[PDB]
Amino acid sequence: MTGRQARAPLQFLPDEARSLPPPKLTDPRLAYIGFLGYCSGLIDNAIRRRPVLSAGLHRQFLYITSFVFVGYYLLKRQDYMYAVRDHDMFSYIKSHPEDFPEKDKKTYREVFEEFHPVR
Amino acid sequence: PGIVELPSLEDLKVQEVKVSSSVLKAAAHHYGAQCDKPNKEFMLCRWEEKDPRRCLEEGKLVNQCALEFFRQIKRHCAEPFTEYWTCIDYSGLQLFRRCRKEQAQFDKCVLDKLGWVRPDLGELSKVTKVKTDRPLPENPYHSRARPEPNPEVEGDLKPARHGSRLFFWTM
Amino acid sequence: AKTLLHQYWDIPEGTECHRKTYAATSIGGASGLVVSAYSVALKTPTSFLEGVARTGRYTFTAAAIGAIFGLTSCISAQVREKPDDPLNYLIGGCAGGLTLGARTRSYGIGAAACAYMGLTAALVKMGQLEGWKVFAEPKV
Amino acid sequence: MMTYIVFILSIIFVMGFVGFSSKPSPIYGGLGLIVSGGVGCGIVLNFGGSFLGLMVFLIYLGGMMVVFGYTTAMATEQYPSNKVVLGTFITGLLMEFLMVYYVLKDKEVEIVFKFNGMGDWVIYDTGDSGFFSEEAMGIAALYSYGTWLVIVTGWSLLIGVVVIMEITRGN
Amino acid sequence: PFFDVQKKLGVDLDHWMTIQSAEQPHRIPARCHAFEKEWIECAHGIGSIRAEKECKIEFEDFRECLLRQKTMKRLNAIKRQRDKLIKEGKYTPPPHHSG
Amino acid sequence: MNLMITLLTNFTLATLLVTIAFWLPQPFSMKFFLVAITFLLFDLEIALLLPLPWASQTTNLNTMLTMALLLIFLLAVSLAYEWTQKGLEW
Amino acid sequence: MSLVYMNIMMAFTVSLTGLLMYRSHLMSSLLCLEGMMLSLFILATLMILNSHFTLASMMPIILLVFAACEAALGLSLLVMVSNTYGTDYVQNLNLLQC
Amino acid sequence: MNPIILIIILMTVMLGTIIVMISTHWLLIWIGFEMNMLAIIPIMMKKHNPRATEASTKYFLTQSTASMLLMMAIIINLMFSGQWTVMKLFNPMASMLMTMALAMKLGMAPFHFWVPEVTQGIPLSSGLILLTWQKLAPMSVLYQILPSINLDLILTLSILSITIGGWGGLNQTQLRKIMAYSSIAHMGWMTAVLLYNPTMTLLNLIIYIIMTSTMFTLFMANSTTTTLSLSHTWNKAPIMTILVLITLLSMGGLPPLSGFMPKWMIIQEMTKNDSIILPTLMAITALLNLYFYMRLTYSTALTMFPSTNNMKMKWQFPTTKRMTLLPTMTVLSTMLLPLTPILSILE
Repeated sequence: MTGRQARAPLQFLPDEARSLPPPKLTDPRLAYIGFLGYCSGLIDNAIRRRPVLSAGLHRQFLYITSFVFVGYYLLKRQDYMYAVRDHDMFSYIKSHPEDFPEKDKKTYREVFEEFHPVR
Repeated sequence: PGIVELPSLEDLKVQEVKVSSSVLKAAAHHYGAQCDKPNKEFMLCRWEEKDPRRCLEEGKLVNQCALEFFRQIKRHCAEPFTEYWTCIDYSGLQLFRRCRKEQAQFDKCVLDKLGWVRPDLGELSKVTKVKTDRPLPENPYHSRARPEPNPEVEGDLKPARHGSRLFFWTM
Repeated sequence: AKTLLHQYWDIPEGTECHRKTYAATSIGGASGLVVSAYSVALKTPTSFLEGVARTGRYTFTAAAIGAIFGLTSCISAQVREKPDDPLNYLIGGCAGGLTLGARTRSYGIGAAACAYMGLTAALVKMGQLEGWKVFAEPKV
Repeated sequence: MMTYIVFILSIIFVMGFVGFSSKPSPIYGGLGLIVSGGVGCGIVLNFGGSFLGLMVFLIYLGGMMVVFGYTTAMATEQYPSNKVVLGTFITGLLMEFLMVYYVLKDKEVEIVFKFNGMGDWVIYDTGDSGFFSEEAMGIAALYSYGTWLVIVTGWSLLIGVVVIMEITRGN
Repeated sequence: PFFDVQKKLGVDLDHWMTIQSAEQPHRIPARCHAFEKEWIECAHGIGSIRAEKECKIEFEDFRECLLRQKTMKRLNAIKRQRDKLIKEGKYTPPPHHSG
Repeated sequence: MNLMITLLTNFTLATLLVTIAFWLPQPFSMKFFLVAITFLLFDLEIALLLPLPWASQTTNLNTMLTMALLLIFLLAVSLAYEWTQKGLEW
Repeated sequence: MSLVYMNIMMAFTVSLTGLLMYRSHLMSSLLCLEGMMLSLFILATLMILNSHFTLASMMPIILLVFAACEAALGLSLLVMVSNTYGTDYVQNLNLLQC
Repeated sequence: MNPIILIIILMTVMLGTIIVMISTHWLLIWIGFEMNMLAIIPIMMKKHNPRATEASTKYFLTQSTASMLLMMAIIINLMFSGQWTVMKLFNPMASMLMTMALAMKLGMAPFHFWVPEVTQGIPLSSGLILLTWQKLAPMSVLYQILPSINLDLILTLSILSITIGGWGGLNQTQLRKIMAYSSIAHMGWMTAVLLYNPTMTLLNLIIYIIMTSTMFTLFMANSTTTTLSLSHTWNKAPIMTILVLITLLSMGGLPPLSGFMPKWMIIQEMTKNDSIILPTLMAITALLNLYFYMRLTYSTALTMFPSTNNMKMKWQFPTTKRMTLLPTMTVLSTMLLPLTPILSILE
């Protein structure tokens, strides 16, 4: 799928993106990103021979902060992209009733399907 | 497809001003003064319709105006107008600073005997109004209509419908 | 090229025969010239007679495989009188692989070529029979 | 000495490209590219061509083939024609003779095109009021409108200078 | 990807080298000015697919302004016909300078 | 073709002079290369400069002054760079 | 179709085949690259002149100056190869096998 | 080399690639490609061995003829309907010449003969920067000019590049040639889905660039040319071994790991069309180019080759290489599996 109003330049978060619900505090995806940041600081201790779980606690706090921040912005952009996809889908549904006909519900009193037994 | 609509040979007979080039170049400024008032009709016709085979009556009009002007300068002073343009003729491309004293002589002739102040610089410029009799044309670029407009997508956006709607990672 | 592969597949198969074998020999000559052109570009034969010999060998073998494929195609289509199966071209691909092994004069290569060329030829006719487009929709 | 002089100078042009695409010694190659550049200058001046074709002449026939012949003189020796070189020259002359013969005695020659085969006095201007030789005022832009283009061009040449000195032992 | 800082900063630094009919430094046209103006106005608010299937007539008019292919084909046919009938000899030609 | 007539007459008369003069009596250094490429790059920058006297009659004069000074200034920076950084030394 | 364009495109194919097949010296290859450059220059210049494409008539000279400094870089690379070797053949480059 | 000069050359590589990204004029795209070449030439020959000199010669010749054939395609575009807008082209012949020009620009099957030769005789930093920016620079252009390309061009080059980077690749222990054949196979993948949904192509470009940065950073952490040197890296340090394991398996693309995500989405938005036999052929060849990854892993971290002493000497010195950014790129490149709906972060 393509832009869809790249006219209207790049615009990392549009001004229409302040109508969607934001990602809340302690949402599990950014909790996973914080766990990944903790593991990143831990392997950062592990590359050089500095000891694990200690003597790098400011780096742990730094990597947690930075990754949770970046993941928060990307979660907001992700929610906006799914919202604009759903609204464009429903707009093209409502725009042309001629090509998407309503399937009248043939209930199972009259729908015929064969049997083909497994013995 | 479509054929052109050429004018006839009956409109293609104006008394052509079969004069030479240096005399026509030296006789330019006072021709801009006395005549060249009703040929901006022709200029506005040419720039409101990009179509000669249509503005040719005004071409016949500027042709007869220039011939009338050269008749009027032919009958009266100067006959040393001939001396002035043959003084300016053989000087390569005709610089007007070449034969300046005889330019003053021709100006003094035409001023003291006929009138016709020379247009000072820069008065052969300075964008000029013109009224006509014909009404101004519409859409001379003969084209069709602008075929389809894009329906402009507006309206305040809903949130996502049941998440990504991919395989999984719902919400 | 599209024109001669279209000439090959335009024949009802079916029997409109020996035009099938002529088109298959044209396919073989073209493919042999392709692969021989890459080989003579990437070998420097020295002498040039060796280069002409290698290109002639490649074109001759690919044209022979195409000819034998078309011959047993036509014969199996006339005999079985059932133009819809891929089993006839399975026989075709195995015959082409066997004669590839004959013209390279080793037999294990001929056996593996029988198996793989038979499977690919059955798949080609089978995909033409159901209808699987060349390379694309390219729509969505 | 006649109408198809643009076509004939194009024949000598493609002959020159064949004449150094046959791979001679590179000073003969520089000679062939100088002759080809001179007749290409002739072609573009036949289209007129007032500035750009005299402008290429200082760069390629003024600054580039000089250094190509310089580097031919200082780097390679080639101290002593051959079958392959002159045979490719023969086949190139044969291909040009065949193409121009089929242009001459037929309608059109198609590689995959439709080249309407006759000499080009068409198309050309219908004697407009040029007055400034439109190439001249076109290239007399680039300093009002040309903000970005000349900046990145000069910047690329500066980076070319530092690249050349680095590869030839910067600093 | 293609980005849009060109539109975002408000400096249209590269849109003037782009087409004809943008304002030349002296206000002169090209050879096919009006054909461009009507073609651009035909295919402006358009999603470049009904541009392919709807503005075809004016696009072909613009292309034959730009190259003049079939007009030269007609003129060349006239030249070849003129050559073969002067080879025939009927009406030793008064289409040049006189009757 | 008028200057082509002049070129033809000069070329033919020169060939007449030469052929009637002839039928009648009977390693390298990098320093060689740096100056030529320096010529080439500054000559291309001359090619960028030289439409300046074409351009000096427009309605944008301060900008023309600024970018013309920018072109000669860049050329001077290149000159002074290869000047200071032992580009032309012996 | 302005018939000369056919000859200049055929001249482009001449210079392109001369760029691709080349026997001994890299200098002939680089000079045929320059010939290809001249071909594009002339072809585009005749097009822009007959179009009266007068606004953006920068293409001939700017295409020229850019691909000229490309040829300058090629000259420096050929000088470096000829400096670290005896000659500048296509041969004596068969080291670093693919 | 001066560090100021290297910062300048990096600035000009970034300038050329950003000019390729940002411009709308054809001359500016050609200038960006040429300036990218001119700047990337002295990153190679960073030492003065003749290997890098011959590699730079081959690279310059192929890159310059690709640039000039691109200019040929543009001047054909203005021989037809002529304007300098990066849009739909106006000739199948011009689009053919242009896509073959870009196929020479970035690693394709008829044109891949310079890639292992240019990567073998150069150091690791030059190979990293050439793979990253010389596989990033044409993708923007192809993303632009996709709506006027005959599909058989792109699809033929993609299929043949995937199978050549597969089959060529079972024979080299030169690690630069291994990574180059991997680059050919992945560029075939990243070009294949250009005419269906280019979001997949650009996401695959991001994932491939991050993976190759991880791999070359692991090789720059301890200078190796062969697999036996990697067995010595097994002896001297254990964490590099499990990194080689995870990054080689993510080049292999297995569904627990993040290298599988670019394959799977390609197969999805390819098979929503009527293309099924082409996905199963491409993914069989994706099974093929895992084998040299797997024998490399067998050589590095799982079996163990006999070692040489003076590794006893190298025990007394702890590691002191600087990594540019290894661990962030590693866990961004390998644990990215549950972030598949960061697909739509791109368009």
